[PDB]
Amino acid sequence: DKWEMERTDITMKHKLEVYEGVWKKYSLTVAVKTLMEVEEFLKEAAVMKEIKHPNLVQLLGVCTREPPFYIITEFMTYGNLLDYLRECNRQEVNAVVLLYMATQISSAMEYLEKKNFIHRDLAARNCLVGENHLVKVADFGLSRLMTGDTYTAHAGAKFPIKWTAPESLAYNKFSIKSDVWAFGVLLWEIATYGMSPYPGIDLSQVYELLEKDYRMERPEGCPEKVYELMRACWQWNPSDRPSFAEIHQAFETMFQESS
Repeated sequence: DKWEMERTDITMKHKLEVYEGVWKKYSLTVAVKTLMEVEEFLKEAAVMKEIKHPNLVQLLGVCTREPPFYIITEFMTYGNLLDYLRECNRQEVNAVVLLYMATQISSAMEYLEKKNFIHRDLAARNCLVGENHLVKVADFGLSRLMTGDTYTAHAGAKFPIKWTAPESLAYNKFSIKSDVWAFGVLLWEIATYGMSPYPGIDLSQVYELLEKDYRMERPEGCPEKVYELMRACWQWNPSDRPSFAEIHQAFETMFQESS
């Protein structure tokens, strides 16, 4: 395999099983993860070989000959978007930046939508931040749509409820429209600067509240056009949610208008 590489070619710098390392022959700073369900992680890593986008965490190499196994990706200097938003200078990370980050995420998601991929865990915590408000979506659990629009997770799989769409909670069914729902919650996260969704709401009551058309309030300072998009993402019927092509077009327009 072109992706297979020499384990001695990576030097470990700092623990962040996931380390900050150096691809010595390229003098490049990388992120290396060291590996029962180990073979599942390598299958998930094999998916990453097929995708290439400026807003998706780049797979660079893999070590699958001897234990422990290495998975090598590009290194994202500022960590995850959740911790970033909470710890930032909001005077620097303003409305325009909030708009730029959503354009970057919807761009990544329009690509996956077109290439028939499913994310299944879209949250600010699974978005990585580079320098100058660069956002790349974490792509370490993608499911390819082999047949049909809908993926069915195995019975008895637990999900992050506050981000999971109603049909996914009720029937374990996942689609790009279920990623459109999770994207809406991520917009709320960006708009609130990493605040927890459905604040104070008992997890075991979220599904029944969504059934009766309960939706999160519009954050303070959140543009009406962006809340409308959040609300359009949270339609009960997956068919009624916009495409990621529709979402990215609206955000690219709003970020261009903002300039």
